[PDB]
Amino acid sequence: IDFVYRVDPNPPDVIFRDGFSLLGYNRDLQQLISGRSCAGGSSDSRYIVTTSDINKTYAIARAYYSHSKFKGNLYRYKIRADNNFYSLTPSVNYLESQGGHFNAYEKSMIRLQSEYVSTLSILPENIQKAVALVYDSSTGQIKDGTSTINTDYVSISSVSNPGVIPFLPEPQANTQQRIDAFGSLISSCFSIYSVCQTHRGQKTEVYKMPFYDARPVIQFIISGN
Amino acid sequence: EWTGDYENIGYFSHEVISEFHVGQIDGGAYFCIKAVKADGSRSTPLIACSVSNESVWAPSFKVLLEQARYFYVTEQSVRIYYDHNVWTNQPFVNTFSTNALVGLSSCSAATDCFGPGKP
Amino acid sequence: EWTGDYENIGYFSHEVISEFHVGQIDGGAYFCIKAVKADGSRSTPLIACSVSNESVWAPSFKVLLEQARYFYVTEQSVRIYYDHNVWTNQPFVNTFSTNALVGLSSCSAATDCFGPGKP
Amino acid sequence: EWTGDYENIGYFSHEVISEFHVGQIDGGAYFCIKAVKADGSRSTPLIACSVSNESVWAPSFKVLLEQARYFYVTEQSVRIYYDHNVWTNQPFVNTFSTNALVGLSSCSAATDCFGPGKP
Amino acid sequence: EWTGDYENIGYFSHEVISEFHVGQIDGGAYFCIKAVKADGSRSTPLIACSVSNESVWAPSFKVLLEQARYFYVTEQSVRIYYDHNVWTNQPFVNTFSTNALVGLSSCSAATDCFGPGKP
Amino acid sequence: EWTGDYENIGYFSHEVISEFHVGQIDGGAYFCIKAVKADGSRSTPLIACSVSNESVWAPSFKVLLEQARYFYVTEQSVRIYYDHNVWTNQPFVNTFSTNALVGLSSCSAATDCFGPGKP
Repeated sequence: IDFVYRVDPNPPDVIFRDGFSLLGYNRDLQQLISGRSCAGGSSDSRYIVTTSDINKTYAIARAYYSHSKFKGNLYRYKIRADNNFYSLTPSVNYLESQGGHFNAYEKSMIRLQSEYVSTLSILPENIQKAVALVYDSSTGQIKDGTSTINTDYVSISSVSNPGVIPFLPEPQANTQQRIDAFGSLISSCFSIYSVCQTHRGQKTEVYKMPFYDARPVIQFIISGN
Repeated sequence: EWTGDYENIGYFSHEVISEFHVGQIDGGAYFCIKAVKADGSRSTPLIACSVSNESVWAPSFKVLLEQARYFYVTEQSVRIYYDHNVWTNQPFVNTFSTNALVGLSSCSAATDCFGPGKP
Repeated sequence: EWTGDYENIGYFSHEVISEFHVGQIDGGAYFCIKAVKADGSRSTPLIACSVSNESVWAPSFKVLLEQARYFYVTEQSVRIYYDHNVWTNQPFVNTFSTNALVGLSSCSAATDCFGPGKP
Repeated sequence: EWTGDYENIGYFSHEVISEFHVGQIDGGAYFCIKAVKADGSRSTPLIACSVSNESVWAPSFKVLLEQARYFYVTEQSVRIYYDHNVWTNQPFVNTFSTNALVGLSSCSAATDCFGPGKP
Repeated sequence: EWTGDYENIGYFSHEVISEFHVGQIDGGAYFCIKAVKADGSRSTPLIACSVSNESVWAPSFKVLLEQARYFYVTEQSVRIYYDHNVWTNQPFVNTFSTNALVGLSSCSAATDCFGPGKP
Repeated sequence: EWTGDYENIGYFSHEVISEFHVGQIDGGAYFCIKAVKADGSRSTPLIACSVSNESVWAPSFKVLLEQARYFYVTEQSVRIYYDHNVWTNQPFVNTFSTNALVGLSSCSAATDCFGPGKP
């Protein structure tokens, strides 16, 4: 519910200077879970999606480090949730109230992905912890490396807003679309290229991700399989 | 014996399945669901466990199992039917309540919860 | 007797499965559906239940359970067939309907559906 | 018998399963699929059924049903094999087809289809 | 044979199934899980197999197989209950520990894990 | 007989299941998978089948299907095990390979695959 953790493969001296920001203008909510505005489709999200639990961060790190093509490092960043940080649950039922169509496939990935969305650029003043996630060749499990800690954090101790996302467009009826999750049922907004990763001209050229369809997999787990 | 008997069977409405234990007892598989109220939180968590090869509700084990998983993976406000005072194995009881699992009806908000009910 | 008998086995055109119930009736397991109109029109809900050990619609209980769950997770327009006047258990008929689930189509248009229908 | 017997078991490649239907004919259950080519060039769609207790292809009913459900939910361009002149029930043949679903092979590209094919 | 016998069988809490193996030994299907801590704290992993025709935990194989998959597909915290001296096949004990998967309980957050636990 | 008897059963690591296939040969519903290396440096794919009613690996069919389907819906580097020269049907071994899928590990790339490699 607070101090959401986001995985980015950038050294702290870059993120703590030029923090996460919006990669587009698509402010709709149905396409955020479906991964249409996050590195799989239009890729123009108005929200930056962060997990509220540490475990999904290790899930992301394991997913990215286990393809033999992710040349680079990784870093868990702790972000102090502000008023511009909305949980994904009390913004879906409301959309379902006005006529939204969020089926079980979409409804089953908010519990899986503890998604908190920021409708504003994540300024460096909110980042507190920068823990390096190293993929040691021994035992092949993600380990916390050096933990960069600096005084950029501002002591406000604000909590994520539990209301609805303002200015959210009208819900999209029907449209049973792809969900586009990567790794182990991780919604593809947590991927690096679901963010604004262009600081220099050639800053971060890492392999993006292979995104698979999640809803066949959700059908796999919910059914007797 | 019926899920909506409403005399031997009790029910708790608007209770999302929070935790899902699976194991084996006395030679038969079993699964217990711990569910708390979806709208906020009140009362005590409801622990209802279904055991195959035991009790009169064994035939509806699998049908409930893959349904509870559905109501677990897809967090849904459901109406859990339980048969209180069916389990006698005291080690089993001191962990999970005496309630069994006999019905799992999906429900939409506080309006018209599905499944059999009381007058 | 077949799912496509238009004289006996009726259907309800474009509908969406709203609710879902699972439970145990005398002898075995059962499940129930509360499909309403997909477009949102005002119509009597089609409460259709299938019992794993009752009527001639028992051998198709497992297929119907899985496909009703599939068309419930995906809120598709479905043409639900049902045999009428099947269940004789009176408490079952008060809380549910005599409609016995026999078939479940996958309507993907606004003028026709997959499956048999009245000429 | 085998789905690779191109002399009698035909097939159509690159056909996404568009419509689904489940029911029961006589004793056992059955499921039918309507498939239209993903390219959209074809006009007459393919209609392939499978009965759990009637055809020679009965033993492959549940597995092909699960594979059809997965290819339907994912909407993959899937090569579909079917046997011709199988059903003899006149209400059945005049409603879906005289075709029996026998094999569901996936196709990972617009010109790459896995499984048996005509030489 | 309960998965609450803290005297006879142990449990590892807050693990995540990292790697999943399936196969066939001695004529019966089996599945093994490699559970590591949901952190970098632990060093050695927990190898928890389950065979479908060996020892007293065979009846709960199919029920556990579906649950373990849910915790493998969704790499979530889970309490894994294991025995100690079940497997006697020398290549099997060499590759996989003698541990047998007897239970699988979902671990919500870090405050508690559902199911049996030492007080 | 075990997936990991490396003197008999071979394996290929870090292979992505490319294309699925389901059908029916003789009285059993076989399924076949085509796998290629995840890196992309491989030249020829591997075809692995798990005929349901034949060969000593028949009881693993039901566990090798739903696993492989998963490793198909999510393209993930796995270690596929195969027993060379299992099938006999000549049309089966021209269209497909002559080796039988016996086990399906789960690799985390590099060289870490959970299973009985023993090189």
